[PDB]
Amino acid sequence: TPCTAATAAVRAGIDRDTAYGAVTPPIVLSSNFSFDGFGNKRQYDYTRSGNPTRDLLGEALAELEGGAGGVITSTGMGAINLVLNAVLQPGDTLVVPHDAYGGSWRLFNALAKKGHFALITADLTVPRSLADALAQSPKLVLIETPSNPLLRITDLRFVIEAAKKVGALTVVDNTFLSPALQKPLDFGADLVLHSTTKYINGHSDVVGGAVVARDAELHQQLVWWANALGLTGSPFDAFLTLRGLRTLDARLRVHQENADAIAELLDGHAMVNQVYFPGLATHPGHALAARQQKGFGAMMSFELEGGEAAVRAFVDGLRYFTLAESLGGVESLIAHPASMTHAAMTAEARAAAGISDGLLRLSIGIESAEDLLIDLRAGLSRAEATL
Amino acid sequence: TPCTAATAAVRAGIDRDTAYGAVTPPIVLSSNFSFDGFGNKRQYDYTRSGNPTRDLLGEALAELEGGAGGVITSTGMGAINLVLNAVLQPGDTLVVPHDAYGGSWRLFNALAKKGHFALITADLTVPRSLADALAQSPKLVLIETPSNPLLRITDLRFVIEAAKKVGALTVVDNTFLSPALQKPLDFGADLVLHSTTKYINGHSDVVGGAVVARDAELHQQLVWWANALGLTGSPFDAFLTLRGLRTLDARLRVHQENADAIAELLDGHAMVNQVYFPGLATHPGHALAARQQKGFGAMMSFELEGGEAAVRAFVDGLRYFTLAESLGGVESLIAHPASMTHAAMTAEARAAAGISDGLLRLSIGIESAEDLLIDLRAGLSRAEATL
Amino acid sequence: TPCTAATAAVRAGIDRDTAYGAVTPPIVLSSNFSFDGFGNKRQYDYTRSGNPTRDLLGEALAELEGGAGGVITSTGMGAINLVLNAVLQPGDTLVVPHDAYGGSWRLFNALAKKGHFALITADLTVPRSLADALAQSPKLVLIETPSNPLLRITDLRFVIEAAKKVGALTVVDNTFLSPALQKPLDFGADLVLHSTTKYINGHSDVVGGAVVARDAELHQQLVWWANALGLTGSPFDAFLTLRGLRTLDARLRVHQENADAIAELLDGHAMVNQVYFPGLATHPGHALAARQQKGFGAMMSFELEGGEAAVRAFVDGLRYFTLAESLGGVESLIAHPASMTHAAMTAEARAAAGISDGLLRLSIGIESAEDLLIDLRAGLSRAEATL
Amino acid sequence: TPCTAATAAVRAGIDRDTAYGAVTPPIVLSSNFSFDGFGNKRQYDYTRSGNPTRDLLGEALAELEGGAGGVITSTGMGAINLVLNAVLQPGDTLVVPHDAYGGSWRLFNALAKKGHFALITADLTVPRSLADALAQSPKLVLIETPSNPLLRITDLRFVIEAAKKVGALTVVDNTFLSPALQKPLDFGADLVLHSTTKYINGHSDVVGGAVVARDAELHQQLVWWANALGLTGSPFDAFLTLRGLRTLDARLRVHQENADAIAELLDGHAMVNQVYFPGLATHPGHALAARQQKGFGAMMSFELEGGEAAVRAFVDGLRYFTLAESLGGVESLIAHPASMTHAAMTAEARAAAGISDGLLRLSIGIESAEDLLIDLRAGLSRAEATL
Ligand SMILES: Cc1ncc(CP(=O)(O)O)c(/C=N/[C@@H](CCSCC[C@H](N)C(=O)O)C(=O)O)c1O
Ligand SMILES: Cc1ncc(CP(=O)(O)O)c(/C=N/[C@@H](CCSCC[C@H](N)C(=O)O)C(=O)O)c1O
Ligand SMILES: Cc1ncc(CP(=O)(O)O)c(/C=N/[C@@H](CCSCC[C@H](N)C(=O)O)C(=O)O)c1O
Ligand SMILES: Cc1ncc(CP(=O)(O)O)c(/C=N/[C@@H](CCSCC[C@H](N)C(=O)O)C(=O)O)c1O
Repeated sequence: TPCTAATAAVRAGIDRDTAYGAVTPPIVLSSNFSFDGFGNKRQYDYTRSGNPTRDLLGEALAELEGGAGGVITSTGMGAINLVLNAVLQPGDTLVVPHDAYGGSWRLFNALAKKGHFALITADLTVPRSLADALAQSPKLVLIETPSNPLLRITDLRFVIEAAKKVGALTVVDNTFLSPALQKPLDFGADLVLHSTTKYINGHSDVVGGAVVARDAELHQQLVWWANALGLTGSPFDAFLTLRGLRTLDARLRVHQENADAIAELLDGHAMVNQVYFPGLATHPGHALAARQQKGFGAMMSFELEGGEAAVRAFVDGLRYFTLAESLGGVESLIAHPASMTHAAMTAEARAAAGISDGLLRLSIGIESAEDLLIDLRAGLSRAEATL
Repeated sequence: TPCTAATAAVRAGIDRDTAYGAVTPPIVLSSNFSFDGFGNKRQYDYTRSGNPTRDLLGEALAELEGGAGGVITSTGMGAINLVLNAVLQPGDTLVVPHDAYGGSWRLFNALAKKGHFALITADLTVPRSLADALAQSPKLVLIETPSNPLLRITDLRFVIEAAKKVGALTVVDNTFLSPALQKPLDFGADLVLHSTTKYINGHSDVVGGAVVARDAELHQQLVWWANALGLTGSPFDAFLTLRGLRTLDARLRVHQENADAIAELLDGHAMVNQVYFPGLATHPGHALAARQQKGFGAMMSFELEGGEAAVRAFVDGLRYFTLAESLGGVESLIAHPASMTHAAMTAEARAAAGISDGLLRLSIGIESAEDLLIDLRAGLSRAEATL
Repeated sequence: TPCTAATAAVRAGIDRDTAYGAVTPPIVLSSNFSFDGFGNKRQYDYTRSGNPTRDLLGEALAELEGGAGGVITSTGMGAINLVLNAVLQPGDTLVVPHDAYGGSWRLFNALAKKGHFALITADLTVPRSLADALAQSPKLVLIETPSNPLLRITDLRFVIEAAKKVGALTVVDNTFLSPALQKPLDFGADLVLHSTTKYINGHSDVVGGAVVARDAELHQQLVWWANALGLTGSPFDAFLTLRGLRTLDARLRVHQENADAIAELLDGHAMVNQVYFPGLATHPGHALAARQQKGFGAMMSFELEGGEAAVRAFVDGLRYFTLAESLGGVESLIAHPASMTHAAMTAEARAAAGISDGLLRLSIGIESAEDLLIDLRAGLSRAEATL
Repeated sequence: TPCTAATAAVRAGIDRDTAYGAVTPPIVLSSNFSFDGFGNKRQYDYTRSGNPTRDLLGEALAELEGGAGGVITSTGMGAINLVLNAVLQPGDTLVVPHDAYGGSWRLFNALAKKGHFALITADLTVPRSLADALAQSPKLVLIETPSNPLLRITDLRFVIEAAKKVGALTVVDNTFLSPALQKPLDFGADLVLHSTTKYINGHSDVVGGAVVARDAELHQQLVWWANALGLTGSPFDAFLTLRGLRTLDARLRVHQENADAIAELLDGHAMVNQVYFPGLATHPGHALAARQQKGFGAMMSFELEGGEAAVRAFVDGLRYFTLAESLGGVESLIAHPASMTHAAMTAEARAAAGISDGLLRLSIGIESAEDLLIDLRAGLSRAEATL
């Protein structure tokens, strides 16, 4: 029988050292590998092309996503970059979501201005906006679900089938939920990618990406382009990332416990105008998220009553929510997308996406529920004292 | 509120970098630190004496245990060696447990044979044996609870009060439960120590130790001795250990779920003569463990029916229990104490400990309970097929 | 005075830690950095965009090359990729050397097939071939000198001036000599780039790249593109790379001592048909290399008498020259460019470059001259025994 | 031929990976190694006992010193502690030098006060003081040559023969010259040890120690005791240390060049009362150093004219000599032994060592000789301006 996803993450590279029988995999930093006499390349030759420590992480994320293999890039942006270079050429069109990560928006828009591809920026949750984008015969559709930072939910089965009907490949950015909470390849997607910086690593001490292809042929094309462009990651970073992955299933139980308790505090608290969290029955996308996700996750964002003064008072004095970029760490974080995560967007693209100036995003960590709730209650008082 | 234990473990070193505001603490590998001009030592001078990355792990273990300070050593045995050198000299007597870790037994017996101290090896679970050791006016009593590998429960209240009445210091090896599950200092111990190699690091990729003193002055004596003897550990190892500590709570919730289910399978199974697990109501010590511990942990051992042939058949074919030394890893492990963890002991001292040639010890990981039970049931069949 | 290049390399990041006064710089792995309250970005925010450990290496290479700043990429190919994306768009033409690194050939040819730019492949050492390339109004000319693997020398001042006259930017791949042996920006080049994998790191345990721009504005454009494409390097790799740089000047004295003694053995030895080494007065490019370089380096290639049988016998039995890819490490290496480093080129592109099926390339390390010479003499005998 | 010292250091662990043929050795962090089925220990079982990455550094130091084996410890002081515990018991006498490292003095005086052994502190450069110590039938003599920080030269032939005639073991602290410049085991010492923190690592980013025994049985005793006491170091530190070792020869060529130039400046400069540097023909011990060493090294100390005010003015404004502890780094360093390296000693034991309150010690780096002399001349002016 096969093991579960949780077993496979915990045991990736365990007892797989033929040299010494090390239980925990050795770090192979070596740039280079000997040939076995003249003309006899071993399995590995050069670390930019292939490295065994990085391949343990690739093979582990491929097992977790149900793919034919994985490529580990220096950054998550690099994983998106790898997919655009492998799949697209001038004259091909790309469809992307309106409310994707601001750095995704930045790369799509910079590479389209150069004419590497034509860009259609669409709302993939509105059937009309989708059908108009697919009727332009795109080579590639990118889905980001749940979306950063408003947690809009796109219907994987629906969009993937509609993309296949017009001959488009699909790629899903699965960063916000990780493989442990969403498996886009199960619904027929061709590619899934991550910022490993987030949950997969879990300790905010690695920036990395991953791409997993369903098909062996498309995996080989990603290996070729990652080598030729020089986008592959450092073995040290793969080592820490693999170490991280071993606690992903354990981390996520505590994250989701904390996130449910915090959603219940923020939803119809008098100082809170709107919570965006797919776990609330009132959230547009809740029933989709409960169907295509194994849990509702631990990212959420919210709008305070009381304009900019309430935001400043809420944020200044948080002891357990560090005001910082990134997400998916064991440590709780808060960000202000307008000035931080989505500062790379124009004011116009933020307004089209529906990211206000008052929006705060929480990355809820694995600290004790009680300490996070006290911290958030004190912020809600500092905000109220602003009226 | 100060924070909970889980919050303190998650947040140790977080947002505590004055140079750049790094969220996650920088690794300070440097052997040396500049003076602030002639005659002005800064806080740090030299890594053997004091290092800030090491001191983040020291401070976090002191906070979790309730102590004045911590000293991080290169190994767990190094921690035991630090306490013996800081506290004892020739003419002092040390009391230790009969069923301690065999590497502990090896060090106690080697240093006693040199004349560094006189040794009394006693059953600290039995009032009689304890009172006969305390009648000899020891300088120091060492407690290991629960004990490796039979999980005997020493009564902390009882043994620490009786030792204080004869003027003895107490030290507890708290390796097997970690600070998250037992706090010997709350019972009045002078010292608690750990192999951080186990649950504190949690990833089987560091060997380390720590000692936490209740009292500031004994903490300064340990700092002095660790520096003089050169027993302090590496900043890189401290970074990995602090990183592992952040998931200690999350890991222990899965370790304990999995161990409660495996105990249920082995207790009363036709192929199991004996199970040693403090969480079983029929383990002597259950009621004690329920009151001095916050959980029953995830270490257990057991004796199969069917002699040597049953042991060999059980062990050959385990897929998810790696036959290896150590414990407290995310990865499940099995050991044969007689030929592995306790081979450092004489056949005689093992018989006095009541560690038999058939004993198997499990360190239960954080893999899916379903996989670990399928693996153990197939082992129990393979052993049954032996009769 | 400023210090010398050697002083600056040895002391890059020495005594620059404001937290503790650490003599050697801390490793800042953190993905993220706190804000200093709401709206107050610190100097660093996110490691893909900027990280202080990577910036020490950036700043050190910029100081060594005489530039406004340095960007550190995951790989050397990545550094080339960063320059092609920052500088070129469809319709711009690029001029590259005919005998550049085969991975450079692969990337140029793959992005030109996609139409990211038009490609002119020229012999930059032949005036006619250059003037015909420059008469086509290119946006960018890339020079690789000395060339891999034939050590062809291109006249930096000549080519850079001819490029400035038609409005072209120049970029020089300075991997083969490092900043310590050639400074292309001194001759007016706009950009210099390296595989830090080679001499700068020096220890074959990092794959990395660097790009240094003369002008502050072009440096800012590289920071922008490196962030948006996600091409930035791991801080751990920057740490090891900086540690490596500290011995570059010391390593290169022994490399060049060993290379001079090996060129003298190989040149007009009866089994050696041709040596390509810029230190020989007979080498096309010697007087140029003596003018525009501070030494002749430690890369060289050679052609044995006796066809494929002589190659196979020379290579099989080398004790001190490991048959592997890469170069610039303290360990001596040998490669066969046709089947290894230049296997990415078509047979047609190799023949146009003048890379035969018989060519061997040596990366001469810092072992004792005597042991390397014995190893090479025994290889020359095994080669002679095949006639 | 076997290879030279330089070749052995460069090539230690090169091409010695059976799993992938990694050129540079993998980092084996694992605490634990699997058994090959029930009852079959592999070569490695547990990192505290034995680790292959650590053993590559042990084996390379043994090869360089001509011994049977090496044991790598967490610190240099840990190496001294290992030897004291493996060899001595109460009733034994140890002879140590009057002018040893102050941390050595602290350990000897602390463990003698406990009664672990009787201590004789003697001037081993003076025949009379030596013979009076040897007339007491010591179990062990420790030599430190050259001595920290006055560079006194002990006669290895003389002291080791005199100690063998009374049945005493000898151990030499070879920290100050490294195996590349002195080999105590060629003179018949039983043991040689190092702070690997200094020249062997060479990059001021590891604290470590090593002990090499001439005889295979004493090496086995050191392995046993290091294991039992838990003094063994971290695999990560061994990896960095072996990495630094590879440039030991190249670094020492520059260190020695720079040190000969600085000795030339300080010897008979009008502001310099005394220089202690074995390479000066007038240093007592010159002729001995010339015969028993392969170079005079790069440690020196000196006494300025002009009392405390001259010291303070010399030290304030040094740009290239960091005021800090340690030595043997690529970075130049300056220490005040009385307030820094030797503050662990009493004013009396310093007076007996003849370490005055005016003494400054230089660790000369591999920066440009021209820069280090500009820095020192400006320091000498600043001190002159004081009269
Ligand atoms: C959904 C999604 N996909 C990709 C990524 C990529 P990676 O590893 O950081 O490269 C992310 C990352 N999101 C992050 C990173 C914010 S950093 C923005 C500031 C920086 N100064 C910049 O210019 O980029 C987030 O939403 O916090 C994501 O949410
Ligand atoms: C209760 C307890 N205290 C201390 C330690 C110390 P450390 O980090 O390994 O130094 C332990 C470790 N127990 C471990 C490690 C045992 S491995 C013994 C084999 C080795 N060949 C040897 O000779 O030592 C265990 O019981 O698995 C412990 O259980
Ligand atoms: C001159 C030059 N510029 C750039 C680089 C780039 P980097 O760090 O490896 O990414 C190099 C590297 N040269 C190297 C690397 C050869 S690895 C070839 C095999 C590999 N299987 C592949 O497909 O690429 C060399 O010439 O040895 C160079 O010589
Ligand atoms: C000759 C010699 N033997 C051993 C050592 C051992 P290790 O790696 O530091 O443990 C040394 C070290 N010399 C170093 C020691 C750094 S001084 C540290 C002062 C510190 N606050 C303390 O109390 O110890 C030196 O002389 O600079 C040596 O010179």
